[PDB]
Amino acid sequence: DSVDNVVSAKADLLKLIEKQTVKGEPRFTLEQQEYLKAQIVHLPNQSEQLLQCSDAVLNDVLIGFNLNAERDVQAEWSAISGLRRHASNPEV
Amino acid sequence: DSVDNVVSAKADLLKLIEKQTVKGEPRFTLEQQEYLKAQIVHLPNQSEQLLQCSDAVLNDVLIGFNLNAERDVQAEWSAISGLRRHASNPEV
DNA sequence: TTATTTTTTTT
DNA sequence: TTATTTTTTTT
Repeated sequence: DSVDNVVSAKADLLKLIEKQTVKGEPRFTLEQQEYLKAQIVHLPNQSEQLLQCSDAVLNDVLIGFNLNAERDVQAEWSAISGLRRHASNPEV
Repeated sequence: DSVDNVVSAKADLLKLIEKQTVKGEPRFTLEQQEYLKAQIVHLPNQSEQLLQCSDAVLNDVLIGFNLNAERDVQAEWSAISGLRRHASNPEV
């Protein structure tokens, strides 16, 4: 039901992949551990999903789909790209 | 056409009401000057009109029309009442 | 051929 | 009679 537990449980799973040991030796090699962690995905609500994406990624997406060109996207994304930097205020 | 000139012209009119002199004496008494300035009004766009209103005034309005009671108003007005304090960022 | 930067307000 | 504080996501 709760986001706080979805994220907590996901982190515990990654931790378990890190530190699970059998006969006293760590169960997975590093390439293996990166493999399993690759398979897990987490799906927040849309707004938080956006705010997770770094500016480089989203700019890359805008370029790749040439959506960098049209005005409404650029104005909107500029405003959002800004507020991040002062999201420390809960009101922001 | 331009807001910068509407506000500039209004301020010049108030200044003229202040300092217009006839035969070397100031044309209007203080109660007169407050009278004329009472008659002038200025009508910005809606958003700036809101941001001019002090929190006390808008809270008084919300109370007088009991709109203080309903949730959407309070959430929205709280958010706006906040951002003002950090409107120094143009992005905000 | 001609050859840019622009304002305002509301939904 | 019974007697509150609550989460999440999208439009």
